[PDB]
Amino acid sequence: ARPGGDTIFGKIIRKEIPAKIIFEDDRCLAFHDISPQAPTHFLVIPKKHISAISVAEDDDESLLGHLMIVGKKCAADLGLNKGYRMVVNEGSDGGQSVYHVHLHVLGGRQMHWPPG
Amino acid sequence: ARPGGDTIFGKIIRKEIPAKIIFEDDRCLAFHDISPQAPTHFLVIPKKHISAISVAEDDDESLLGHLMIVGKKCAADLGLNKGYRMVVNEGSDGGQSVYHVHLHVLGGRQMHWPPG
Ligand SMILES: C[As](C)(=O)[O-]
Repeated sequence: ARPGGDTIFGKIIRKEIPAKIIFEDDRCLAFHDISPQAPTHFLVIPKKHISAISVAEDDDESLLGHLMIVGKKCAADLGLNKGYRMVVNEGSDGGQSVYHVHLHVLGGRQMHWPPG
Repeated sequence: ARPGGDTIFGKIIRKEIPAKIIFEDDRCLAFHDISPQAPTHFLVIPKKHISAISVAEDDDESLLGHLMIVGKKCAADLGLNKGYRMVVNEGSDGGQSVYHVHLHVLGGRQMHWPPG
């Protein structure tokens, strides 16, 4: 139980591997996605290991909302004036991919509907 | 100003328009979207009128987390045990359809990448 958990996200948090870090505070970390689906695609993750949104606790409320505030602030810092889409994925149907909560922020192009 | 605001979502919050309500507390409402893009497709909106995520105050961090906590409990009470996708749309490039903050929860099918 190392601080930041046992996923590849734990390695980014403990600075064991480099990443394109846009923002860091004592609660979270935001960085550019390796496989960008939009001219701007970044991730906001908590430093606390929550394996899935499905198992977040009621008192993680503040932390989850902070991810969104940091997502919206980083979107403004990067010049996303025409808008953006935020995404949280759970499980197989969601395409969660990694067992650590993350918020996607995408913009720089028109996003379409449905959202996949 | 009136309780819940001057959008279509205000009318829902004051029970002027019908919605099938999944969940209600003093801070938010969850109900089925009437243009569903998945076998399950519901919204969680704050009872407080924030026009868009891009104009959310740091005073709104707790409420934003609350939307995602109620989002994941509703998904579980509706039986989305294979997963789901949570979306917030900001502005023109994000396809924001209503100027009142809303969380989409979609499930009951495989969601694809990219998410629009
Ligand atoms: C009917 As809608 C709020 O999913 O654009």
